[PDB]
Amino acid sequence: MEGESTLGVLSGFVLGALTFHHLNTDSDTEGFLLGEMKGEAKNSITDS
Amino acid sequence: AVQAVHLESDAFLVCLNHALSTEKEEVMGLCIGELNDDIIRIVHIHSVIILRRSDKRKDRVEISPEQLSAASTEAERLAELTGRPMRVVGWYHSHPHITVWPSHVDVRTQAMYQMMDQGFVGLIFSCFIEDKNTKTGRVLYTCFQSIQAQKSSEYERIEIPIHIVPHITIGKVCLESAVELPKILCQEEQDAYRRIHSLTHLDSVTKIHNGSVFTKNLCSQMSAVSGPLLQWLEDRLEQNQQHLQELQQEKEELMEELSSLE
Ligand SMILES: [Zn+2]
Repeated sequence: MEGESTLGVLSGFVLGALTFHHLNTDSDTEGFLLGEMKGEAKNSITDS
Repeated sequence: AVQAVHLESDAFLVCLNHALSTEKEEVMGLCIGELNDDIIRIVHIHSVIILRRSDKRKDRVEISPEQLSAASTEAERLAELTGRPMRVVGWYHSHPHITVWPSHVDVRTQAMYQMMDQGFVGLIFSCFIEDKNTKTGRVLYTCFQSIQAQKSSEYERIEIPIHIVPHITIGKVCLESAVELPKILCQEEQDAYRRIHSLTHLDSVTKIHNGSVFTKNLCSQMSAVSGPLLQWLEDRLEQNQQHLQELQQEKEELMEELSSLE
């Protein structure tokens, strides 16, 4: 198997908050991202 | 190999009403009847069983040997109830917005079924064909079998003459088959919902959304299928009452004509 993808997901508001924190900082800025990572299985069918 | 096919209009109606049920996917079913010799080998199709397709997708139409077991059980039941020698003799599917002819995959599947018995025949219904240039509607049907090519594998199609036998009135078997379509649609939606609930650890608002989707789907099913079908059956009952009155009048007229004449 080992058929693995690694999609990333966000919400509009979190990107807005990062953008806001940045626009207030007159320099580079940085921080940490907290969330959860979950694997989903799709048993694709090919012809028959 | 089969040389002709007679289809009872009684069952052609079930097939046609199944084909016009949906345009978004292709639908399928099996045909029960008998083999006969007269004047030539002929297949008389009396009734059909509607089937639910799980894999769906375009052009991928197959029937599981599980469905064959269920169909053969129903065939034995109908053979004992009706005293007819009924075996599963054919299959049919729909080609909506698609030419009535079989695809190479349809023909390969027909050949895979002929491997069971070379006496097996296939049907295809081409439904709503749209053409604003002619501004006319069209609906077709055809029957076919398959033959091994001169070259390796690559099976080829062959045409079978098919006629519709005028079955002046409705058999109860066809009503009992037609009322199975709403049941199968409802069961399909219910199985989708049950498989959705398997991951119990899921958001509550999401479960409300999925419940709303299930309700909307069954509302559509009742608005588009069960409702019109029930309206059709009521209209048919009214038509039959009027026709009974007219035929009673005609019977009395002919009785008088033969009593007074000679
Ligand atoms: Zn097909």
